[PDB]
Amino acid sequence: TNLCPFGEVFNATKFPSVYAWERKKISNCVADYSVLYNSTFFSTFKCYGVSATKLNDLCFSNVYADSFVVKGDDVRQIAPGQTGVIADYNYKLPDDFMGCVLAWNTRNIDATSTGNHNYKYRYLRHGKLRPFERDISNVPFSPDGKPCTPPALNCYWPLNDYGFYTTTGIGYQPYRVVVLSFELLPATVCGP
Amino acid sequence: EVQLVQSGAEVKKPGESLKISCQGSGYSFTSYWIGWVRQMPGKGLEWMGIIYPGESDTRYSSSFQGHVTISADKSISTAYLQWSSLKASDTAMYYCARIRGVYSSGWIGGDYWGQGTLVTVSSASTKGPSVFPLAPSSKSTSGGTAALGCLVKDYFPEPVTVSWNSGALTSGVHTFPAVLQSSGLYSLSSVVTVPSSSLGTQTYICNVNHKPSNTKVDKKVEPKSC
Amino acid sequence: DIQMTQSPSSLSASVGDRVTITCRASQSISSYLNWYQQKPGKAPKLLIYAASSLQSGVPSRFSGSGSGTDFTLTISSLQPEDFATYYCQQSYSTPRQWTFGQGTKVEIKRTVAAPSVFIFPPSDEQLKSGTASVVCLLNNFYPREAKVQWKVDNALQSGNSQESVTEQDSKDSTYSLSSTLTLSKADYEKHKVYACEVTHQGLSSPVTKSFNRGEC
Ligand SMILES: *[C@@H]1O[C@H](CO[C@@H]2O[C@@H](C)[C@@H](O)[C@@H](O)[C@@H]2O)[C@@H](O[C@@H]2O[C@H](CO)[C@@H](O[C@@H]3O[C@H](CO)[C@@H](O)[C@H](O)[C@@H]3O)[C@H](O)[C@H]2NC(C)=O)[C@H](O)[C@H]1NC(C)=O
Repeated sequence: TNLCPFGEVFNATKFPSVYAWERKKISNCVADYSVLYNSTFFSTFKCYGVSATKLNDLCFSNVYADSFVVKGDDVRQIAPGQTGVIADYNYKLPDDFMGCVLAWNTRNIDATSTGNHNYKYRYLRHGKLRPFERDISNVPFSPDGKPCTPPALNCYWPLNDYGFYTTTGIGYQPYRVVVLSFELLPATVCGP
Repeated sequence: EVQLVQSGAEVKKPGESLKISCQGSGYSFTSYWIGWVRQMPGKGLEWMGIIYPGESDTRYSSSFQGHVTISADKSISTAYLQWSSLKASDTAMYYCARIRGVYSSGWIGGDYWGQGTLVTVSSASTKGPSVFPLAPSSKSTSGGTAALGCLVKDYFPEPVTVSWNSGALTSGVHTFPAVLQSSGLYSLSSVVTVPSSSLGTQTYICNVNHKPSNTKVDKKVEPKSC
Repeated sequence: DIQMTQSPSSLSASVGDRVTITCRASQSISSYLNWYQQKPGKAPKLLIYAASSLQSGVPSRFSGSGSGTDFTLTISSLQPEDFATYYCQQSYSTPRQWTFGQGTKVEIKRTVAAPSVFIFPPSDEQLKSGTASVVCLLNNFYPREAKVQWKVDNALQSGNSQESVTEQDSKDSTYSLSSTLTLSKADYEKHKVYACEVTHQGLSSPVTKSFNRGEC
């Protein structure tokens, strides 16, 4: 009966850092994806394994929505087959992903003239993430893998800050990102 | 219900510090931006800034950070606005307001508002009013109707209230907004029109209460024989 | 910076009228436009957000339209509780640049009513204290625009009076106005004739109320 709560995801007040990305399960509801695809608003709206404008014709077992912020130049890493600090150490899509990646510029809500440094990303890690893996640890990193206690030689804090200012070019501006994963294997999320 | 409750009216001298507060209840205080709005006397609305409690994130409007600090203590669901050195120009009504949220690439306005905190900043000191009659005479009658009143002069700070005949007389009463005089003291009048025939049968008393000075005055307004 | 300009600044209307108030932004603010209502002494109330979304609890006779630089608030049928001041506010920018329009006051239209004019010499009690306040009352008039000038021994005064005006009466839709001339006792005693002269749309001729000092 009830409509899927895409508004609570896309219009949420607070989005997380990409290393601490958050997931909402969407189930047992009617999804009208034209609220997404019939709008001109997204800077990125890329689907994999599925056509955006055909979503209202399909039923899925579940839909997942993953939310986070990255700078504009990093949105390209939120795709199957990419590498880079974001895809490798923060948020990884599988090569055979079925779903859509949506992103939009949020300069006036996530940046400020004096600079917003609260959004973070992981830049050091022993090994790449598996697809949809999340790592929210904050363990001092050493290249030899041995434990270390900052401040010390060859010991590094693994998270770094984005610095979001209103005055930078768009590649450095903040973008909110929602990744919709469509699960096939009884369907609970259907178009109208 | 969502409620924002602000601290009470303030009267300060220039150069003094001041911290006013707004406590939210009925919703998740750490889940909404909350901010402050100034309304100077007779003027419109101005954002001063917003804060997201439980994150470290204060966003000031215009040049307000140079004169005011916005802060919050999530542990008691309270937002604050504070000055280190007030100016007379800080005299205004201050509102706190909850920001409804965002959508797409911009913001929503304030969906719930506090009741307002009046702040008066002046070098003046508390003073109760002098109350003088505005007695009806042949110069304040019009077609069988007489006007009479009381002049409530030279008080500080606002407000004064005036009633007539202890509240029994309300029809036809006009109590004017106070004016600030060049002395720094306020003045107002309260008037009422009544049948001129009633001047010989009904006693008229204005009841003046200036709570900031604990001054309460009854003044009988006696008809003039002229 | 984004300037918000409302039109008109003041509107006189009747219960039942369709009322339209416009708001112009100095650059595009997309849909991030809010409308508020405020009554004297009370906090603002959000009516409309996202240019056209009605806030919960607000009557559907309020509607908003527009995008980009031009926006409209419409009240399909004005009701007694709707006389108030309305503000727009853009929320497109960062909070550093959020701005309100200057307000539009919606007042009650009624027929023209001339003021009744009354004058009060200073009380002997006040004169004992060394000051003389002379009060001129203009009672129950419409519209609000009025001119009061003091004359002392037929000399037009300026600078020594202050005016106060009531809010519109909710029951007869009129205004009242006081003008107070303030002199020291010594100055008051240097002159004989004290007069206030009132001009108003409802008066074919200016009305003067006067007295001679000491005539009682
Ligand atoms: C995120 O929020 C925006 C703004 O919505 C308003 O704010 C929200 C916080 C909620 O309180 C909403 O109830 C409130 O209206 C949502 O906005 C809008 O999407 C709808 C649906 O696509 C648009 O309406 C449609 O417009 C088309 C073409 O114009 C018509 O054919 C349809 O019949 C329908 O009227 C609406 O214009 C649009 N509003 C704005 C200001 O852009 C948005 O959908 C929401 N995001 C999600 C994912 O739900």
